[PDB]
Amino acid sequence: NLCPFGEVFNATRFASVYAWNRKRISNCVADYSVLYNSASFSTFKCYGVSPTKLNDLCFTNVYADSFVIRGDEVRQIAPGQTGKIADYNYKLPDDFTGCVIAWNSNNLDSKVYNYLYRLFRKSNLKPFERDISTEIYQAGSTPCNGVEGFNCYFPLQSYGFQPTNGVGYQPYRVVVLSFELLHAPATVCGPK
Amino acid sequence: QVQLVESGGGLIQPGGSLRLSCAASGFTVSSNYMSWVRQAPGKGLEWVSVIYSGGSTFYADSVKGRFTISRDNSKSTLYLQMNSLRVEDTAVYYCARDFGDFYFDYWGQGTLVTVSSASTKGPSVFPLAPSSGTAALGCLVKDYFPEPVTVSWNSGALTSGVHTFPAVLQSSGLYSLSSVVTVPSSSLGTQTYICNVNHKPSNTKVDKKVEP
Amino acid sequence: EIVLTQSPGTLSLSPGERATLSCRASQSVSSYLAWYQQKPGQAPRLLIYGASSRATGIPDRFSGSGSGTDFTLTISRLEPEDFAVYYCQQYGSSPRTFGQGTKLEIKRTVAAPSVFIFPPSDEQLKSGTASVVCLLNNFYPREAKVQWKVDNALQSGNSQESVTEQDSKDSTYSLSSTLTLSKADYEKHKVYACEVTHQGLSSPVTKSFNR
Amino acid sequence: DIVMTQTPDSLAVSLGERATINCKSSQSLLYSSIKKNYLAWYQQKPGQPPKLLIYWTSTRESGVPDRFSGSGSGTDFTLTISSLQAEDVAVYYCQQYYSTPYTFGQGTKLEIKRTVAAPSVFIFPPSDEQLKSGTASVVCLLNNFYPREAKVQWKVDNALQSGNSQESVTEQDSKDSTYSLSSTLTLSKADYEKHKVYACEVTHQGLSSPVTKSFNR
Amino acid sequence: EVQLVQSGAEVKKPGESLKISCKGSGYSLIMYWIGWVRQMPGKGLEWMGIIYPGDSDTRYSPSFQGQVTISADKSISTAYLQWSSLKASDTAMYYCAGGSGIFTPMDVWGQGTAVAVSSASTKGPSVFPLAPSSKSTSGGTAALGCLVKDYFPEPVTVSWNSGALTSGVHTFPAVLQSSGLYSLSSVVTVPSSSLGTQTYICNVNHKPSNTKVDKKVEPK
Ligand SMILES: *[C@@H]1O[C@H](CO)[C@@H](O[C@@H]2O[C@H](CO)[C@@H](O[C@@H]3O[C@H](CO)[C@@H](O)[C@H](O)[C@@H]3O)[C@H](O)[C@H]2NC(C)=O)[C@H](O)[C@H]1NC(C)=O
Repeated sequence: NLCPFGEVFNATRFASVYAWNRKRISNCVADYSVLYNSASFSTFKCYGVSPTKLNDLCFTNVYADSFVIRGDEVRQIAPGQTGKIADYNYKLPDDFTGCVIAWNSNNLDSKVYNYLYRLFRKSNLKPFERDISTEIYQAGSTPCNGVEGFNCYFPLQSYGFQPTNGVGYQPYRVVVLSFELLHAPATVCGPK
Repeated sequence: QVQLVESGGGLIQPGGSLRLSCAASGFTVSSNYMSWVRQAPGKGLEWVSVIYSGGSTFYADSVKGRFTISRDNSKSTLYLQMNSLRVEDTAVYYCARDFGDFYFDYWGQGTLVTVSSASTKGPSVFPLAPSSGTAALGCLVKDYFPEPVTVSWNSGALTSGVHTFPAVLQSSGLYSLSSVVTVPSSSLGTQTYICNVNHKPSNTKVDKKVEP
Repeated sequence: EIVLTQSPGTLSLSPGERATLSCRASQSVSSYLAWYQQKPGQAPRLLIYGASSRATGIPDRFSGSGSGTDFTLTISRLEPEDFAVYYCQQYGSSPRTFGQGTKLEIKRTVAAPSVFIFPPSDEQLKSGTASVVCLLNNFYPREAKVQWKVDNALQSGNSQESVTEQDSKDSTYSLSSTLTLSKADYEKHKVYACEVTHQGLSSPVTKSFNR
Repeated sequence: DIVMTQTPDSLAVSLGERATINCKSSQSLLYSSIKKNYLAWYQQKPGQPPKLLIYWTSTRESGVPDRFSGSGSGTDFTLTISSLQAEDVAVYYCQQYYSTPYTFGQGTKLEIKRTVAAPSVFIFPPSDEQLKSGTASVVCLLNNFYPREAKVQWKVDNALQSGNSQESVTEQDSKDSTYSLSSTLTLSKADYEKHKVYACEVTHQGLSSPVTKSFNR
Repeated sequence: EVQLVQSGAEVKKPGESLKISCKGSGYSLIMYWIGWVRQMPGKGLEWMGIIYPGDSDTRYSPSFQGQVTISADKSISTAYLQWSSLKASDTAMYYCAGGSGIFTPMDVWGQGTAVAVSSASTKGPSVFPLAPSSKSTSGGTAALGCLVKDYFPEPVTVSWNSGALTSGVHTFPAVLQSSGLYSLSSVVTVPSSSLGTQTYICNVNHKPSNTKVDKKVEPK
């Protein structure tokens, strides 16, 4: 009765950051030792939780968020951060209580392309908000009528993700673990 | 059509404050990326700051903690508040519409920001009388600070043969300039030639006749 | 940060030829480059974005090329208005940076300079300072030597030179050399001469006046 | 910055008795999303780095014995030891990690409450080898006493001494739960030769009257 | 599990620069945030700062902002604490503590690095006997010891009969004298009937000065 963390971390293909996947985790036991003993990850930053002691606590619900960004943009996956990814694609709350895990995936997500991110938006995303709109972004006063042109921009932009790029430009698969305890039956326990 | 007009540049003491403005037309300022780019005299282009469509602001290291970028939707204007100004900040500041924090598809005409402990001085105009075919004459605009100085001949009527040299700083810290025109040798005496010199930083207007 | 190196520093070409400008980067930027044209006395104008795509209203003569760390801007069929400073800007890694630029000059036929000399005005002499101005008008190429000789004595350390841009009509340069002296120093000499050495002159030309 | 205050500064309870240490915070340490107070308890043995015992005010570190237990909520927290053992003698700190900067408590010194024991007092005149160097040192030893609180006064020919003595106290002994104190009187050779009687006076809870040890030079 | 190993003890003059290190090993290192805790002699724990080695996310306490510099080198799993100009008031023991997150208790601690900032120079100790007498004998038990005085820097190791005599031995903590030097005394309780049969020798070793003294204490 183990939690399906493998289906998230070891997924064959990840979602674009503007359309980040979220996996609800409940009514299961999780051996986090696999996650926190690994050497594949390049960054594993936790806020308000201790991953090395995650095997001795029960949460009510755990959310796993999956997406792909650039190496330069990994720092934007953190509370109180600003930038195109944080403002327009994926935003963490200031009181975030969870772990942010990222690793280089230049071998899996770079071709000698399809991952996208939102480039234009009127206002910043609220924390844990998902926006998949493809409506033509109206940069002027004239309505766009859903066609690209002057003062009418497509809101999404495609990453490069080519094997010859620098490390900061290479794709990085990111999994964000969200933990909530609250006052409720805690049905997500460790191997305790 | 897109328009970008800037204002607010001028002479300012080191450590002082200055606010530049950039009125924009042809697009919505609040829905676009906006950036300020400055070019030092004789140098290249340097990115200063950017404001996102959502409102996030970013600044360069050389201006972080001192400059502040902002927008006024009601006035359709972009601002750059420059505080704790330094002599190294002296540059021509451009207003550029930014496409997705990548490149600048539209630029403003630019405004000059001069930071110096020197004080504003009006220019003195002297004639360059023609010698005794084709003859040449001009005016000398010397000992003014700061830039710029606009020179015209016969209130804009004379444009052919106009050569206004770029200002050169002198050892005294004051700029000097010469503007000359070539004219037929038979029109010296029948046609009066007057150079119009205007120095906006000192509110000086000089109309100097020249004659042999 | 990231440094963009632009080769050459300057380049002079005749109308109707091909311009090849090169931009090199310290790190890989993967086609995230833009090219700008800045005529004198004006703001930069966007030419090419994405290192290959042309901006709106840009004629077909302009064409970008390259990727990674090496980029090339090619402009063919040069017109009398296509000569200015060109910059490359990368937008892959923050902060965004520019290049030092590449001056572009229109090559034409050699024209000998017209040399004039102007004594200081009587109005200026009342202020206690005398300025002597020597004019080199409508000459190509830009390189020229101007020497101030006072009573056949070479004068150094009190002259400044200013050069205009190329004329839009004749593609010619103009130079001014100004000699600054005090009024007392000005009255101690009789002959003020200006000698000009230029390619269009078989021998140096000297213009002089007596106080 | 959050302020952590502990009561008491020092505590003595016997072997097997219960030890209670309080810790009051100036601000609530309760995370809203994870409803556990972000308070920790640390133990620091003499000469040892601090050791984490309890986190989230009730959860114990792996290997921490059952005798340790934490409680409290809001701004008041308590650390309790059920059966005190001689190995538990250390200094205990409460630390909050609710927000940066981290702040510790002042610490609580925990000792073993044993029976009252009067000190054994010995005095040592300066050795002749030291006297040739031009300085005389007189050492008074207070050996195997409890409680730690004791007073030592140096009187030379019935004249009180000031500014020329220093004290050193050993840690609580691991088996007899006693303390030892040494007080050293340091004088120049010439000033040492001008006097005859050097007395060490000791005051302690286990002494009915002050004990004086003295010698004649 | 992660263990932290720190650099050795440091003795410096005022005004010099110091850089101590804290290197960790074991799996799950890329989780642990490394902080620095200062403990002045006879005082409590002071939290100086914290850094995450992965991206050098450094946060300082307001009391230590600008006084020290905290850096890291994730290629060797090592964190650093640096002073530009040491002061005499920086004499303290410095621990590095690790926790698998920020706003998380620190579970792994280093052994501690002792730093002494003084104008004093290295000097060997002088050892003098504390001879037994009737003034140091009672209950059939006699008291004797040695006086280790005027040495710099710490530590000095004192042994009785080459480590054979340990019962009843009390080595007092060092006391910093007004001259900038340290003084120490070690005493032992022995039966009063062994003062003639047994010979008692105190072994004083001051490795920083490379000084070794074996002083015999005899009744006088
Ligand atoms: C996702 O896939 C990774 C591999 O890409 C899986 O990691 C592997 O997990 C197994 C346990 O099911 C590890 O085996 C054990 O590992 C430990 C640590 O080295 C060792 O002590 C044991 O003897 C045993 O080999 C295996 O090493 C590990 N491999 C890697 C490369 O990390 C992982 O389980 C999958 N699922 C998740 C949720 O990550």
